[PDB]
Amino acid sequence: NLLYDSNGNIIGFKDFLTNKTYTILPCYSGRVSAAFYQNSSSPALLYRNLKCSYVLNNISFISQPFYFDSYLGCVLNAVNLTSYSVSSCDLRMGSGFCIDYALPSSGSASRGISSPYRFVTFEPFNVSFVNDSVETVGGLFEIQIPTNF
Amino acid sequence: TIAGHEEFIQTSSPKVTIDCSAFVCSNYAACHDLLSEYGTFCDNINSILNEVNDLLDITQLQVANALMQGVTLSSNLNTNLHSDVDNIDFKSLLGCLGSQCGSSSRSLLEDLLFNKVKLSDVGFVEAYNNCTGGSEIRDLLCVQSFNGIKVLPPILSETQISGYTTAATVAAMFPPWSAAAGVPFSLNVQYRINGLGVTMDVLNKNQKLIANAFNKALLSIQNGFTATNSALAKIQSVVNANAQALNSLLQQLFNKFGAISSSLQEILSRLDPPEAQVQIDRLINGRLTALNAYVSQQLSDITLIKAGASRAIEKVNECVKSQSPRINFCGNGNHILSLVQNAPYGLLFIHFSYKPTSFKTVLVSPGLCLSGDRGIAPKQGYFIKQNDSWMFTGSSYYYPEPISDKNVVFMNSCSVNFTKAPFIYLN
Amino acid sequence: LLQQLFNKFGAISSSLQEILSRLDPPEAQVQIDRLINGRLTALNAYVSQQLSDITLIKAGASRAIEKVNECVKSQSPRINFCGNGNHILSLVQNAPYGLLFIHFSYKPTSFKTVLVSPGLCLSGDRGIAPKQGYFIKQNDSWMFTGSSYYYPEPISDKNVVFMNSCSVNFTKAPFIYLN
Amino acid sequence: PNTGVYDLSGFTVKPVATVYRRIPNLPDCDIDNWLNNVSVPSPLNWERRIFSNCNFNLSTLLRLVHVDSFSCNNLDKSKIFGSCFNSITVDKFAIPNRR
Amino acid sequence: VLNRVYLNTTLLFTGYFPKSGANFRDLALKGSKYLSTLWYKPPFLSDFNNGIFSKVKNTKLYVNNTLYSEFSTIVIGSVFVNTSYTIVVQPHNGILEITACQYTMCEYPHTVCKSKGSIRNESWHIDSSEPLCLFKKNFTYNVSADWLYFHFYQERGVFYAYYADVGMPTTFLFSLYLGTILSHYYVMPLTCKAISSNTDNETLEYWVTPLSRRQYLLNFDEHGVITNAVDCSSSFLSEIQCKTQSFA
Ligand SMILES: *[C@@H]1O[C@H](CO)[C@@H](O[C@@H]2O[C@H](CO)[C@@H](O)[C@H](O)[C@H]2NC(C)=O)[C@H](O)[C@H]1NC(C)=O
Ligand SMILES: *[C@@H]1O[C@H](CO)[C@@H](O[C@@H]2O[C@H](CO)[C@@H](O)[C@H](O)[C@H]2NC(C)=O)[C@H](O)[C@H]1NC(C)=O
Ligand SMILES: *[C@@H]1O[C@H](CO)[C@@H](O[C@@H]2O[C@H](CO)[C@@H](O)[C@H](O)[C@H]2NC(C)=O)[C@H](O)[C@H]1NC(C)=O
Ligand SMILES: *[C@@H]1O[C@H](CO)[C@@H](O[C@@H]2O[C@H](CO)[C@@H](O)[C@H](O)[C@H]2NC(C)=O)[C@H](O)[C@H]1NC(C)=O
Ligand SMILES: *[C@@H]1O[C@H](CO)[C@@H](O)[C@H](O)[C@H]1NC(C)=O
Ligand SMILES: *[C@@H]1O[C@H](CO)[C@@H](O)[C@H](O)[C@H]1NC(C)=O
Ligand SMILES: *[C@@H]1O[C@H](CO)[C@@H](O)[C@H](O)[C@H]1NC(C)=O
Ligand SMILES: *[C@@H]1O[C@H](CO)[C@@H](O)[C@H](O)[C@H]1NC(C)=O
Ligand SMILES: *[C@@H]1O[C@H](CO)[C@@H](O)[C@H](O)[C@H]1NC(C)=O
Ligand SMILES: *[C@@H]1O[C@H](CO)[C@@H](O)[C@H](O)[C@H]1NC(C)=O
Ligand SMILES: *[C@@H]1O[C@H](CO)[C@@H](O)[C@H](O)[C@H]1NC(C)=O
Ligand SMILES: *[C@@H]1O[C@H](CO)[C@@H](O)[C@H](O)[C@H]1NC(C)=O
Ligand SMILES: *[C@@H]1O[C@H](CO)[C@@H](O)[C@H](O)[C@H]1NC(C)=O
Ligand SMILES: *[C@@H]1O[C@H](CO)[C@@H](O)[C@H](O)[C@H]1NC(C)=O
Ligand SMILES: *[C@@H]1O[C@H](CO)[C@@H](O)[C@H](O)[C@H]1NC(C)=O
Ligand SMILES: *[C@@H]1O[C@H](CO)[C@@H](O)[C@H](O)[C@H]1NC(C)=O
Ligand SMILES: *[C@@H]1O[C@H](CO)[C@@H](O)[C@H](O)[C@H]1NC(C)=O
Repeated sequence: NLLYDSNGNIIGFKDFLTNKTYTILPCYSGRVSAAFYQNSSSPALLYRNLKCSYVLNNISFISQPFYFDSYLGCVLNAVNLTSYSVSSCDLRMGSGFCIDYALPSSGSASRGISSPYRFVTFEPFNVSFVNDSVETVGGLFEIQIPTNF
Repeated sequence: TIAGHEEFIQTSSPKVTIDCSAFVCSNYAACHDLLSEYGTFCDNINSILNEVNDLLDITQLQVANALMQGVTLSSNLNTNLHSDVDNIDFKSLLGCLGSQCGSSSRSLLEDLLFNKVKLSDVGFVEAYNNCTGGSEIRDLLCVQSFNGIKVLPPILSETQISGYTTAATVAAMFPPWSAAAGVPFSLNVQYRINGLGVTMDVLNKNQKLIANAFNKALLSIQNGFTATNSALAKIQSVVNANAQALNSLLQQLFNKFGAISSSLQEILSRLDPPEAQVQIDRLINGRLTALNAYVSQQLSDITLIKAGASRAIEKVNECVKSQSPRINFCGNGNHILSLVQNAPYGLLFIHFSYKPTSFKTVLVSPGLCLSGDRGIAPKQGYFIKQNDSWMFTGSSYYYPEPISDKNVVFMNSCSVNFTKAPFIYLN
Repeated sequence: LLQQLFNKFGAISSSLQEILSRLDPPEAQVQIDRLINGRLTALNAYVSQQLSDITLIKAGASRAIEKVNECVKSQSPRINFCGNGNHILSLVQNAPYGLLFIHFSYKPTSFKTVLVSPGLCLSGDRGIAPKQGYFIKQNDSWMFTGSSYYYPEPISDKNVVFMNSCSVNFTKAPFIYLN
Repeated sequence: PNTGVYDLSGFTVKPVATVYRRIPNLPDCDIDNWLNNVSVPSPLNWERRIFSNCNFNLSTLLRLVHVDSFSCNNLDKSKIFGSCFNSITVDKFAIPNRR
Repeated sequence: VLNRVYLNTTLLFTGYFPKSGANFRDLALKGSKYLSTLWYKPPFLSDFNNGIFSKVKNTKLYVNNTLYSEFSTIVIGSVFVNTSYTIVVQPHNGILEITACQYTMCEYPHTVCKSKGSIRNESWHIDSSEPLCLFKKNFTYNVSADWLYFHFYQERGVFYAYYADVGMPTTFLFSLYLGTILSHYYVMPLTCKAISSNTDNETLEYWVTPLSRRQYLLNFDEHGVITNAVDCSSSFLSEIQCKTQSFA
């Protein structure tokens, strides 16, 4: 009536009174990554490798107006803005993603609520680009030579 | 002919993070209240591992800076149209480049590399996504992550590093030529083969042979990752060493260390609070000892990984992005050039080499004493006799040619064992 | 490391005065033994961390010795070793626990679009290639310019490398017989 | 505090329901009827009874016998009061007064 | 193991096992009419130290094209008198009668195949007084089985019996508290009539080997069946197999 593993823990059982067989899993255990910018009221929260249905039902019952799902997991109190990019970042989440902080300043504020944490893309390096052609312009190549230094 | 061989250098490792109180005293308030008397034991372990993972992020940024620094590309560059120069095919080496692609691809060399390694930086994310539910019944990584042991992603994606190596590879092929010394790729190949002692007449006459030798060398690279490639073995030893150490750390949660049980549930359902503490204290001491030893081993292995990353940055700067006058640094002598590719936890380098196939036995002289008591010595070559006349030959390809001022170095006197030659006032 | 003298390590206190004047000599040994094992474990962990920091500091010191010998005291024919390319020289200064290097680079400030050839085919089917520069075509006449500055100058023997054949994509120019 | 990323053990999960399974209308073990018996063995021929697949409780037993002393070992008395066991083996004999 | 299931795993388990590379002994005797006194001697009367593993050949006789299962009966005890308890395991063509009583055992006991009876009657005891029995039970096995396996061991006053008829690993049959230590066993000679070489060419087999407490590595497939086993201290390859916890 018991199913063990080789380390010696019970992972399943067959019921005596109903003959219904079950597998047991541990309850979910983890920590939360908090991206905190200075002088603000609350962090932005990342639950790694969790869908937001699981988070909003089975973990966190306090209300969260800003939430979305992402490649890293469930992101609370942040805005999905991954089309935007940034070259420097001090809140780096992993796999080429970042958290930016932008206040709704008094020139362009909104009276409705907003999340000042954005979930953006991190790209630290680049190439310089030139407009010239990669093929021969009639036998010759087009290059850019400095005239002053 | 032209030979070609591959080389893996490790520049990173999986970034382990450990929840120390959920490893030691998982869920039980008796254990947590006993553990609070060891002071700052879990804070020290968390700070050491955060320091290790910060060093890992710094070396990944140094590698990407070395790959990207100084390269200038044309804005009209589109690797769907341009993947070929001077009869040499680069299509299996390039990812995707251009303003109309979507920068989320690797080359097929990197596809073949990342499809024999399960636990790369994307295999950990997709294995951890399947722990709420098991997705079959159970898996060792989820048993580790429910006990406070988890691998975190690197700060840059592997498709980002694939874009960096694609930019580095295409800066050698197109007309700024910012990594082929400012000249086109086949011309650069010719000047490096000339720099070992092969004359230019041979290299202009055998240009298509050189291009097909390069194509064959690349294709023989491409069908080689087959269960005895030492680069694939060296890559998989990284992943196997990480999985072995994490499983050995998880096996410490089932030792007794001289207590009555390894389980905290079995001790707190059999004994009173004054006597359960004596048993819990032994488990706490054993598990803190095991965490201490794991952190010491991680601290020793980060130094080896930093040494490897410095060696790879030096190889990128002096074998791929330029060509150094250091003999025997990359390759083995008769080295021509290198290319670079993204690999799991490091880089793959492709070194191309000049290689002789047939030989001839020649009699040679190292110096000629001419009349006027002058001497000449040959300049990367030897002097030979052909039809009783002295001639020059280069040292790496047998081809007689007339003695000239571009062949020799002159001296106002001559050595004692220089061969006497009064017949020379030649070209 | 100083804050480990205030941990109890599962004993009753962290003060040896609070154990020697409160318990029995057969009984104080049990508590003093726990304090000893805790403090010795903490000392071993500190000594392991220092023995690992000294290897990273030695790797940095070997690299600084290299930059003193090959960028400051002389100049190697390497590229991208000191600085970041286009590098002229370096100077060195003392700093707390180390050295400060000052690197100097050539920096272009304005640019020009030119059309270049990578080598020329001359009469007699000879070839010339440019020696750190390009062949440009000014006033329907082939001249040489250097790579990192724009200055058209004549073609000579201190300007080109010679070869007794030409490549298949060298530009045909039979009207050239300069110095 | 400063800008940065932190790993927090926040409030994550609670156990909500319980599950409780037993097998019903099992007999009584009748430990006291064997303990409080007229025929009492000697220490030289001590006796044993095995009890399994039945119910018991320690309140009725420890008030239906004339309890002089009761002390457990590698156990605790409050840890019996809801537990199940695979079997219970009870052995008995009458004491020589000096020994 | 008791009520546990293990699935696709190796297991390091220490139990009451035979030593790998040791020696069985076929102890089944047989006689048509006569019985020698050498059959009841310490060559055949062995020791019960911790227990025995036994491998039994179920012979399948035919009377009127009717299949009769048969093998020998085993008797465990210390002095085999009526002031001491003896255990007797005896088959009855699909019924295994196991008793543990205070018997009055004969000097030269034997059993008799009841299909084709012998010259002598079956007489391993004579007990007119119906003696004290701590245990008496009947179990049923497979009549169409070719091999039956038994573990009989003792520990801390208790006697444990395991058996199998389908497959090689055994399952738990019973236990019995004794308070004493069993020291000897015996396999009885089966005085039959027609089983011999001159008749239909059948044989009696009862292979016995001792048991001890030792560690094995066991292999469990997707049905929870023990497919493979290795004694960890039998050779050097077995040391490597138990040190790697691996069969390859
Ligand atoms: C679960 O399965 C077992 C199968 O044995 C059922 O137990 C049997 O119930 C019948 C009731 O008439 C008894 O005669 C048998 O002796 C029982 N078998 C055993 C091994 O005890 C049991 O009833 C099933 N439960 C349900 C809810 O169907
Ligand atoms: C006390 O023990 C005696 C035996 O020592 C019990 O007597 C047994 O009673 C049962 C049921 O009546 C009989 O089946 C046994 O044969 C009796 N044994 C003997 C040796 O005669 C007696 O029942 C026990 N007392 C109580 C209250 O149960
Ligand atoms: C402990 O067990 C005893 C059994 O000996 C329980 O007593 C029984 O209680 C039921 C309920 O009325 C009666 O029908 C039985 O006749 C009782 N048996 C005896 C021998 O008196 C007792 O209830 C249990 N204690 C608790 C707290 O549940
Ligand atoms: C076990 O089975 C055997 C055989 O089926 C039973 O022995 C029979 O017992 C009856 C009544 O005592 C006799 O009439 C038969 O002659 C016996 N047959 C043999 C072959 O001896 C025995 O009674 C059973 N025992 C139990 C406890 O069930
Ligand atoms: C930022 O900090 C200053 C002082 O530290 C404080 O006056 C100000 O209100 C803070 N900003 C917000 C949005 O709270
Ligand atoms: C999550 O919560 C919902 C609603 O409370 C419930 O129906 C569901 O079964 C829960 N799932 C888990 C895995 O706890
Ligand atoms: C997040 O935003 C990107 C574009 O910014 C969009 O393509 C993606 O579907 C969004 N994902 C979610 C879960 O909202
Ligand atoms: C390229 O990188 C530089 C680095 O500072 C950055 O300023 C610039 O915005 C980047 N351009 C694009 C198009 O990403
Ligand atoms: C640069 O390219 C654009 C194409 O987007 C073209 O319109 C423009 O004329 C080009 N400029 C120069 C200076 O070539
Ligand atoms: C070069 O630049 C400097 C400052 O930008 C300027 O003063 C000078 O005139 C320039 N020289 C030429 C030749 O354009
Ligand atoms: C030479 O130029 C032609 C035309 O541009 C091109 O097709 C060919 O590939 C080139 N070959 C080499 C070796 O440069
Ligand atoms: C994760 O689960 C999906 C199904 O939800 C499955 O297709 C995929 O193979 C699993 N990945 C791993 C690494 O087990
Ligand atoms: C049985 O165990 C092996 C060993 O890991 C495994 O490869 C196989 O998938 C398992 N069988 C099933 C049905 O999971
Ligand atoms: C077998 O059949 C014969 C008659 O052909 C009969 O005499 C004999 O008793 C039978 N055997 C049994 C065991 O009934
Ligand atoms: C076997 O038992 C029967 C029944 O009492 C008896 O008649 C016969 O003589 C016995 N056999 C011997 C050899 O005594
Ligand atoms: C066990 O008995 C059943 C039916 O009696 C039969 O189908 C099966 O083959 C038997 N197994 C063995 C090993 O004799
Ligand atoms: C029994 O074995 C003997 C031994 O040689 C043989 O001669 C005889 O034919 C066999 N009989 C049968 C029925 O198999």
